[PDB]
Amino acid sequence: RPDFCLEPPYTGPCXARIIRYFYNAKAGLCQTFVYGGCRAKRNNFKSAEDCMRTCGGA
Amino acid sequence: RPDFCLEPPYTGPCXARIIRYFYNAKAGLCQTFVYGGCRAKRNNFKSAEDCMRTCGGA
Amino acid sequence: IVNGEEAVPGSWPWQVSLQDKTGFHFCGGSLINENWVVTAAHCGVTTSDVVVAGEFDQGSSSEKIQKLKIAKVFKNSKYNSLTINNDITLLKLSTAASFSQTVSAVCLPSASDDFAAGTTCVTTGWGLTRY
Amino acid sequence: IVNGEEAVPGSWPWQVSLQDKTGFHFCGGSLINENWVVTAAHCGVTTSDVVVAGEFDQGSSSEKIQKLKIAKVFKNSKYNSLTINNDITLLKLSTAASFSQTVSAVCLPSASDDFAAGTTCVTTGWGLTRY
Amino acid sequence: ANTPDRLQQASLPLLSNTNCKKYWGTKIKDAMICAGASGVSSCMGDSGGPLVCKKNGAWTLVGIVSWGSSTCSTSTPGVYARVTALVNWVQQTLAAN
Amino acid sequence: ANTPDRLQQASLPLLSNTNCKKYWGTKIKDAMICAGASGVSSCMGDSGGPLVCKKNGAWTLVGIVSWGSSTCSTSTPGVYARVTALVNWVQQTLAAN
Amino acid sequence: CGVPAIQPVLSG
Amino acid sequence: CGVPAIQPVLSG
Repeated sequence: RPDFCLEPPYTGPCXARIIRYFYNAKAGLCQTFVYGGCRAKRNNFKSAEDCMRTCGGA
Repeated sequence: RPDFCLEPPYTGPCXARIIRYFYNAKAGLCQTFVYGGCRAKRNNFKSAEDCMRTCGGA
Repeated sequence: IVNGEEAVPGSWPWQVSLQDKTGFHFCGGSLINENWVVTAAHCGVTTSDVVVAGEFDQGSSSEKIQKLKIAKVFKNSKYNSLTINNDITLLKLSTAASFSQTVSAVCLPSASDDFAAGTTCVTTGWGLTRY
Repeated sequence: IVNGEEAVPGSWPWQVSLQDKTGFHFCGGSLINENWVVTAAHCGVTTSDVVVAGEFDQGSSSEKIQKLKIAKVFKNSKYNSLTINNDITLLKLSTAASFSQTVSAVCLPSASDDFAAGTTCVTTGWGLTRY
Repeated sequence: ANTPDRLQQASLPLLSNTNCKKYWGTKIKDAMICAGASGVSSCMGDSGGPLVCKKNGAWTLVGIVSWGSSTCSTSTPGVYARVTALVNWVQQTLAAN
Repeated sequence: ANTPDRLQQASLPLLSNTNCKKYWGTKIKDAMICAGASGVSSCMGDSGGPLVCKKNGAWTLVGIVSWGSSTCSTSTPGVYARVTALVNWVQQTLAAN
Repeated sequence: CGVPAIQPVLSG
Repeated sequence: CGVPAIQPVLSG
């Protein structure tokens, strides 16, 4: 899977509180986190399904 | 909100690896966890939306 | 707000809470008249989100709030998602807010107004009080 | 399996992996012929899940497997969701598995078979090796 | 943790119902069979897979991974759906479908 | 890790662009205004809310909460959408709709 | 606009 | 049934 799947979730500098999904390679599945609203990294998805289709098994 | 929303997630005794959602009151949103497939507690939902409609803000 | 303080209830009557369809607060905004809220473009508001006016305590189920549906979202087309410049969006409400003791509009400046460095101003919100 | 060991690849050819539509493994099962898998009722399989036959290394994107669609799920109607008794479900495949060196069926017992206490048996799967 | 990539196996003994019930008491029902408590344990992701024993040289499905210790302890009996108690239902379902 | 239930407020000074750029350099653009670095900070969930200044008995929207320190540090400038630079677009949008 | 019916009270 | 084409190897 892409290496970006292994990066920790990134909240970024904006001050929103937006629920997104990231792949947690230690757990082996996608998890929610709070995204600040700008400058998303690639391990940042709007649904668990998108996240698991892109990063599942990394 | 219902107090069952404050209970930690419960994997139970069965040995499946089923993705479910639980409300995490410390974070204020629903998170994924691995459910064993039987004997679910009530803080155990099939989607983030069900979870947040039932426990959001607890 | 980190190291802020609790507001007097209702004393910021233009402050709205932007929430998703389950009631989850993701951003603030300000009423500028009975039909329009201004907020940030990076909040990513859509017409499935709702404007909650008149709120003080988001943990109180008995507070008298106005949940207002959003008819149309007007993100400034110059919002720069790399530099964050021009970070403003307008929300047109599908039903007007009802102005009252706890719900009313903030004033807007003119483009030529000058607000001097060092002026003491105020910001409000339900954001984290600790990171 | 905690404190088990790696299997010889392909040496348990009835072992299947039950996966959701994204490829996430949530349960095992066993082929009993080319058209049917037996698994546990508490796995909660639906016709949106898939049966993956012929697998050894789930982290090998190159390994040759059969992803098989499920036509119908037959949960034993006496499965007791309180006591966990009668924990069995059958899956009818919409397309037959193609049997091969690495894909074939386990035998089924007769209802009267006695398997004595202390018999050494074997269990297999991709479950956690550490809780 | 996360699951292993590669298929695992373990050998383990069948337990008598009496010895299984010394730990699990009345939670052991008539379509359950116990195995293990022997230094290995089924765990999350194993459910629904096989417990096989040889019968006249051929591997035969005796159990289906079902439930057990909530921490997958290797010193307590694992519980499996008892296939001999359920195979008449298996054959009827196949015959009708 | 969770937001306050009850609405918060903070007083804080507007900063000159020159003082703001001493920390943020060229990240400060022409439709941004800085405030704070004064012992308070906006933080996640505050975005889109108001920065108001009061003159002649009335409160006027001068900034919109936008971005800042990624740990909400109270000693660095908070950055706000500068409403004077954007209010012509506001009025045009209202007039057309 | 801009004049709350409930006056804000700010420490300071 | 029950006879793998690839024989298992079990440490026992």
